[PDB]
Amino acid sequence: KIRIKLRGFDHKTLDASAQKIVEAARRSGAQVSGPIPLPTRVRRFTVIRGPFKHKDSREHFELRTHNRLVDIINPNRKTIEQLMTLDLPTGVEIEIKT
Amino acid sequence: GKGDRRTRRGKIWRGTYGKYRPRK
Amino acid sequence: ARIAGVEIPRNKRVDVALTYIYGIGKARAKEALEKTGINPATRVKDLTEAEVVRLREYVENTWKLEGELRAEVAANIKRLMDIGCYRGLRHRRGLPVRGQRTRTNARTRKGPRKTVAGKKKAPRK
Amino acid sequence: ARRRRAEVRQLQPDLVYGDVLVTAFINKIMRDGKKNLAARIFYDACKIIQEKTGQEPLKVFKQAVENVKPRMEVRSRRVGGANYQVPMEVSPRRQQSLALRWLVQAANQRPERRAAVRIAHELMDAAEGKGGAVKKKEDVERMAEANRAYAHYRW
Amino acid sequence: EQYYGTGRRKEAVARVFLRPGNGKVTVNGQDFNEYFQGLVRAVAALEPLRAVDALGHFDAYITVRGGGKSGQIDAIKLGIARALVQYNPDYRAKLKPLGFLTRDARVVERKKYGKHKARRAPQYSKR
Amino acid sequence: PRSLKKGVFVDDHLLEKVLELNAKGEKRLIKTWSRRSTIVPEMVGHTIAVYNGKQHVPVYITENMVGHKLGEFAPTRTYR
Amino acid sequence: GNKIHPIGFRLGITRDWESRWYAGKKQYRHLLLEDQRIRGLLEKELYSAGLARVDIERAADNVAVTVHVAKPGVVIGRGGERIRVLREELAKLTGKNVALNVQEVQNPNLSAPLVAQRVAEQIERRFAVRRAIKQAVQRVMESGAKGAKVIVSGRIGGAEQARTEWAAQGRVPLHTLRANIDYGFALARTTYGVLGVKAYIFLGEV
Amino acid sequence: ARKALIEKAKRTPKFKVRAYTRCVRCGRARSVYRFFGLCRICLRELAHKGQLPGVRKASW
RNA sequence: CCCCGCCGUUAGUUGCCAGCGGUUCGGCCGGGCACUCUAACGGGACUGCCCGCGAAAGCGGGAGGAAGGAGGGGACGACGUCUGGUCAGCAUGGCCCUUACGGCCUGGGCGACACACGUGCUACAAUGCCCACUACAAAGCGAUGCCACCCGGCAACGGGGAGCUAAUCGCAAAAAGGUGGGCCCAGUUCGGAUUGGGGUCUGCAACCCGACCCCAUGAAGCCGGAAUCGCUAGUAAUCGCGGAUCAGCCA
Ligand SMILES: [Mg+2]
Ligand SMILES: [Mg+2]
Ligand SMILES: [Mg+2]
Ligand SMILES: [Mg+2]
Ligand SMILES: [Mg+2]
Ligand SMILES: [Mg+2]
Ligand SMILES: [Mg+2]
Ligand SMILES: [Mg+2]
Ligand SMILES: [Mg+2]
Ligand SMILES: [Mg+2]
Ligand SMILES: [Zn+2]
Repeated sequence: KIRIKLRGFDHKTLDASAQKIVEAARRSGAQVSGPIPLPTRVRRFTVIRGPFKHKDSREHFELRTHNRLVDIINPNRKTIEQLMTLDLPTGVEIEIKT
Repeated sequence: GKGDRRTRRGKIWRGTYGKYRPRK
Repeated sequence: ARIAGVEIPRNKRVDVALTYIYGIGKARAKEALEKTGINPATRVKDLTEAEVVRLREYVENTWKLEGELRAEVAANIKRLMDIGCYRGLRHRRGLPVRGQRTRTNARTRKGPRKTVAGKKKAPRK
Repeated sequence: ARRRRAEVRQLQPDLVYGDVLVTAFINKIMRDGKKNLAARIFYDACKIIQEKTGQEPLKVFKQAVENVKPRMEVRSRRVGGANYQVPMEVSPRRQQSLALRWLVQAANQRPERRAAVRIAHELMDAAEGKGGAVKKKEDVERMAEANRAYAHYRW
Repeated sequence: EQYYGTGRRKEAVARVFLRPGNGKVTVNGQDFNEYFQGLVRAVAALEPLRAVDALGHFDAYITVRGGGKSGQIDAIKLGIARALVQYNPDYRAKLKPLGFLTRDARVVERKKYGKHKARRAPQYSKR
Repeated sequence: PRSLKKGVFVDDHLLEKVLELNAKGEKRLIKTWSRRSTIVPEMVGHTIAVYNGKQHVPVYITENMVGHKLGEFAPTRTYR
Repeated sequence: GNKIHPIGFRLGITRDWESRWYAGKKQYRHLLLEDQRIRGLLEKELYSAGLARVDIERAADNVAVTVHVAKPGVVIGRGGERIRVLREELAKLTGKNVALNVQEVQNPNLSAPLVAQRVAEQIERRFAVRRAIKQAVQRVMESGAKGAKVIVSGRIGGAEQARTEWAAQGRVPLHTLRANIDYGFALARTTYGVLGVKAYIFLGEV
Repeated sequence: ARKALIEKAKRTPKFKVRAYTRCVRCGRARSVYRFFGLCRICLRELAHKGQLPGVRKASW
């Protein structure tokens, strides 16, 4: 029951790096509950294209944030003894509850 | 009409609540 | 009939009828029917004289109604006309009083349009 | 339509008479996409065509349409002089549309309060050869025949 | 034990479980008409059965989630048609030419900028 | 139909000024720029010169006006 | 009036973000501001290094600049006695321990911000624009490269009526995304007003 | 704007309800998307230089 | 490249009279992921198949298919034009001000009204208005916050106070719709302008110049001259919901 919500701006660098946080085995060294899709949250900016008048111009900007879950049962400290320097995603941010 | 402040319809439009459209 | 001074509203539902009185509306109608116990629905012509009295005795003896209102309102306005008040001035000129715009769109207080000339030397208008 | 011929859209059939003339008619009653009460009107009007005439409404309805379909109509043509009411044939697809419309418009000039009433009474009068719709029809063919002199600019 | 098809329509999804029997239909823990009460179109969600002669040969338990009632009415008409075909694949040639098997791609069109309303162009003057 | 729920705001640099003009006499003309300030009963009698954007104006405060606002008597705009 | 930004148009594919970290809504705002004072310090001091892009990555509080330059010399200095003054000027404003790097941009003639920077430089030294441009296209078109383009705006020649001088060869397919087209823009303050220099460099497809 | 009007810098701005935003990048006081502290132009310029992470072009 | 349409692989603190057990009959609990869904990655459409015309490209039609010839919507705007727009977003040459063309305040103005137009809103009603009950959305936003649920209050709202860094709590009611009831053709139970009065909130501060609530008031308007605008299908038309900016708000 180590709950670890993982989010960032790039879905390739999440699912890849949440795949990396499954390493006592696929289900043969701990347990594992599969990385959970968990919906994304899309903040949107719309902006008048030119600098002056031209009300009806406009161009749309979004900033999507994708979130994954993981969740492991049997929080044995042997397997935990992998969360040392074992990473490589930069613009991912990590959260941990139990 | 949506212009009569003291109707149901009229409250919904102005996104308010009151005597003529209680909250819950 | 004769529920407020001179006010004879007839033949409609009693709650509608009372609104034919001056200081009386959808609200005070609903109210004065509750507080005197008369069914809203009954037609005015189908009313016990004993009920028309409990009405009159209430409505007439419980709010400023008819001319007795129109009187106060009129002197209520002259009141802020006598003093220098800003709303008084607006009343005096006959312009909006609740901070509305007057460049366009003041017709209801201004009255019908007093149209004037357009140009002396300019484009087509 | 500058290119292709624009095909007629095939409407689905009626739910109570299996007829696509009926769906055409319920559509022209419908305003603002309120289709529910448009049926709710037409069908209510249908159970007034029996409760006043033993014949079942579906014949009375299609009988009424037939009296309103026009056989000739004018449509103004620009000429090297001015404008000319020119009498034309009326494609059978356009007779359909013209009669259904005029029915629902004449129905709502009627002074009856409930709407189903208006449609019923208009459906009956039409089927009976009178009522407002059949005027603006005998009224159209009139002009087609009144401008027979120009029936030689037939587009 | 039963027979199943999904079926969607314009942001509305139907879950159609067919069981054998009488004809009795229950959407969202409610009788058919308890739900679609007095909506002239409702009867049409069952046209798959009405055209395979299955009137009173099947019961149906349905849950529907999304959009509005007229869209749900179509999503059911698929769910019923789809379950009826994993029940009997020979039913297609019966059912396909009526189209009941074609999910209606028609969806609300997006709102564009400088329009009022996805196509409704704002009104202009002097031209 | 106006507001200020409990507190009845009155600009106080003027208030300490007027209250202190009631140890004795009532100075003719008081130069305020706080038209923002509610009138109170303890102002009857004096003469306050409210600004304008352009000029102080001799607003003889009576008692008919004990509730209003100072800027309600210094009209801002000039019209015909 | 037309025509997007070819980078802003590809930021999802065949080009990535000049700073690629993450933050909630309480932080993003400031991280960006700092993020930009970095680029502003790094573009005044490091001008003569000839820097193309300035990548920033943040993570556990920290930072991580990766200054891409043409001649990594002038950022290193005497054995290292320059890259530490900057790494210290940085961690000054960034109270968060910065981690400077240097990436060898081989080929100054294939990174568009450089190509453009160069042409704008000549313009301030009063060079021949028409030629300046035609040359840079060549200098780029030789150094590998499937196509390239260069635009100077106007006041070409101190001319009183602003012009626009052009020049491009090979393919430069702006409307195709499968492209990979570095874009660079150089300003060119001159004695008589400014001039804009845009460099386009198409290099490979998929 | 006027450089003197980046007296928005008044971390003590007397009454609180005089606070106002201003684009951190070009001073622009109007249309100042507060998630970014950037105004509507600076917002688009930076977005095209890829310098706001995770900020794509939107379309649907 | 994105989104929407059918299908799969992976994925089960959202989803279930699927199938069982337990029921405070709430997916509530045990339980399972099959389904719906969530979001990553694939498949799938190519005029490939069929008949007809064609020299070919293709055109017509027919199968099968969720979809058939560009399936539907976006992003995307060539060499150039308008000496178009913008020195007030930002840069920038030149020119000018330099105890003032710079700066700080407090008050006013940008909201002035005899008029004229653009864009809109709300209407002129019965396919309607009102009240009660009852049902189906998508997309969003929230901890100087969203505020369930209680108490005062006709109400705005005050007091109190749970959950929620949020597929998990809240904004949240969707509204047209459906059942019942009222109105009865009327300037009306249509319309809600105007004005009088009393009040809540945000803010140092609501006179000029705020929104909201309640009482009274209840204007013009009975479908609009000449003219003129939009839209070809989930489109118009109509119905509500959300967000950016933002103390609050003239939306
Ligand atoms: Mg605009
Ligand atoms: Mg009303
Ligand atoms: Mg516009
Ligand atoms: Mg400046
Ligand atoms: Mg502010
Ligand atoms: Mg293209
Ligand atoms: Mg100009
Ligand atoms: Mg203005
Ligand atoms: Mg009428
Ligand atoms: Mg079109
Ligand atoms: Zn800015």
